[PDB]
Order: sequence, then C-alpha cells, then structure tokens
Amino acid sequence: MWQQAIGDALGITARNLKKFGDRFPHVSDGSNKYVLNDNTDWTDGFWSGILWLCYEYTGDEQYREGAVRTVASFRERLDRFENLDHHNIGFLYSLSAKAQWIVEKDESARKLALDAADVLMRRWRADAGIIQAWGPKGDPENGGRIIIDCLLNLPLLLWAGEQTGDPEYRRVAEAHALKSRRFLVRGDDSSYHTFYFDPENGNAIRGGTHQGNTDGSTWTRGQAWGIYGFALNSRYLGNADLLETAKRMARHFLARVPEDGVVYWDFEVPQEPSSYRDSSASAITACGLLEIASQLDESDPERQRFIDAAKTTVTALRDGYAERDDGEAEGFIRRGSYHVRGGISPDDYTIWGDYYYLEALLRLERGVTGYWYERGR
Ligand SMILES: CC(=O)N[C@@H]1[C@@H](O[C@@H]2OC(C(=O)O)=C[C@H](O)[C@H]2O)[C@@H](O)[C@@H](CO)O[C@H]1O
Repeated sequence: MWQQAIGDALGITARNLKKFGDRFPHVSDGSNKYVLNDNTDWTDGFWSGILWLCYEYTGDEQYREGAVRTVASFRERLDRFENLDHHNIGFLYSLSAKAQWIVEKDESARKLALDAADVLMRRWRADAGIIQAWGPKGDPENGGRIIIDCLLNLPLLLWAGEQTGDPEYRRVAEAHALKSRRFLVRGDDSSYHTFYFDPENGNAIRGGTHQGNTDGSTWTRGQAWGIYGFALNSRYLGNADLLETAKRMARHFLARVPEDGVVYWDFEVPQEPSSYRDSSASAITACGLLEIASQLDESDPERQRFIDAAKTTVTALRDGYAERDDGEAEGFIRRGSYHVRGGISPDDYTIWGDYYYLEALLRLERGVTGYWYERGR
C-alpha cells in the first residue's frame, strides 16, 4: 500500500542525486525541475533528510554517500556562518548532521549538530523570553518577533540538551514553546503565523503574518507547523498541555480538508478549485498526526483515528499530487506553495513538502520516525 509510493520517491531521488551534484534543491518554479542552490537557504536540510530516509529504507550506499556529502557541506556552512542568522538552524542541522548520528552514530556528525545547537542558542532574547525568528538581534522590526515554524527548530536544542546535560537548552526551549502556545495559537484552535512582543520586556503586542492571507487567517502550513511542532516539543518535555494543543490544532486542520483530501494554501480564502493548494501542509500534518498518535495511550480511541487520518492524507497525496518516476520529474508531490501572496512558487515542488511526504511513508511502512529525536525516545 506504501511500497509503490516509496518506489517512485526512491527512483526520483537516485536520478536527482546524479543530476544535482553537490547542489541542493529548494523549490520548482513552473516546471518539473527543481531550482538549486549552493547550500544557502533554510531548506537545504530537507534534501539531507530525504537522502537519509532513502538510505534507511534501501540500505543503498549511493543515498548514504550523497547524505554524507551534504553533511560535509554543512560543516563548511557552519564554520563560515553563511546565512545562518535565523532560527532555521534546526531544520538545517537536525535533518543532516543529527540525522547521521541517529542513523549510524557518527561522532563527527554529532559534534557538528552540537556546534549548530550552540549557534541557535544565541538567538534567545532573555528580555523578551523568546527565540528571535529572523534578522540580527535588535532588528528594528523583527527583533521581537516569533514564528510558529520555530517549534520545528526546537528539537535540535532539546536533543543537544540531552546530549550535553546542559539544562539551559530545555529551559529556553520549553519557555519559547509555552509562549508560542499562549500567543500564536488562537481560541478556535487555529493559529497566527507570527507574533510580536516588546523587545524590552516581552509584553504581547500583536499577532500577524506575511505569508498568510491576512493577520487573522489560517496559513495552512502555519497550522501544520503547529501540529507537528507542538507534538515534538510535547514528546521531549513530557508536557500534556503542548500535546493537547497539538491535538486541538490537528482537529481544526482535519475539519477543513477539502474533497480531494489535500488542503488549500489558507483556510480562510474561498475553498475553490482555482485557488492555490499547499500539498506540503498536508504532508507536514500527516507526520504530525502520526507523532501525536504515537504519544497517546492504546486505549485512546482518538489514537487510531489520527493514524487513519494520516493514512487517508498520505493516500490523498499519492493519488492526486504524487509524481511517478517518469525519468523527468524531480519532485515527489505537486502543488506545494511557497509564498502565494508574494508570487513565489505558489504551485510547485517544495523540498520540505517532499521530505515530510517521505517521512510519512517511512513512518507508515517501516516505523522510521525521521530525525527530530533519537529512535526509541
Ligand atoms: C530566513 C528567512 O526568513 N527566509 C524567508 C522564508 O522564511 C521561512 O519560511 C518558512 C515556510 O514554511 O515558508 C519556514 C521557515 O521557518 C521560515 O524561516 C519565507 O518567509 C520566504 C517567503 O518568500 O522568504 C524568505 O526570505
């Protein structure tokens, strides 16, 4: 039921690895070909994650060799501090360096991940009690802003905390997670994309977005980041409240899935066929659902209900958005959207979409849970 889907992904990945060389895929832009970069964006780690997933499934060394090469690329990126002045250090190094340590216990990868965790830690603003999303410290407009995406970048810190025994990692991680729950999540279980606090004291100011339709809409990927993100912090912290929030945001998402099973880019715009979609949001959510389920009690009937929703979602992605390995297609799933309001790849492949789509398949077929935490933790 999942072998066929995985099969096409494996084939597409093998071809890409040869085609791309040492370059990294980000998103497509009006075609079945990925636009590449020299490891300079926030999405580069997803390529690494895909390669490590393919290796774990097949045992095929060509995948492992490609992943190892990206790790070397990440060491260079880190020791040069190239475009890392943001919170996405987690997405970047959890799926690359920490991934290798999770897969084969490579001490060298472990240290790199730890090195990367230290840099991310210096993004914490004591006065505001948050981890700054974008820009250098004190940035006039972003110095006190947090984003729901950041929840997915906390696993790197939490993992490092357990690795080093340094309590500060978990302290700042839990604090930021709770702050996010109070201000980014809304009363109807929906969510804001970003939230602003007073840099001087950390007082709440306002919620808002630059990727969602309006400050008060629900950017589906934002919601997705929340679902999976809160569930991941929930696991590390053993926080029943964060888990509850994950489930709330999940149920909200599920009740707004359109007919073909894959969501539009924002829940608060007309849910019409001519509107852009965001397959990546559905992909992230499928993983979120499985993570939540994995934390529930067996007697919890909602557990199987989430697993089934995750399956239905992956199946929906497979039947309507997945690319068959036709020798040309470079992406796993179509119709992802990067920045709709901005006009940037609103109907294309997204490397993160591809990663979560595969992680979902690996979770469902082999019980392989990705690289957010140690296997068996
Ligand atoms: C480093 C940075 O700020 N990059 C911008 C992008 O931000 C990323 O967006 C997403 C996403 O899911 O789309 C996830 C990351 O958490 C976040 O840092 C994004 O805003 C993009 C839109 O055009 O612009 C980049 O500059």
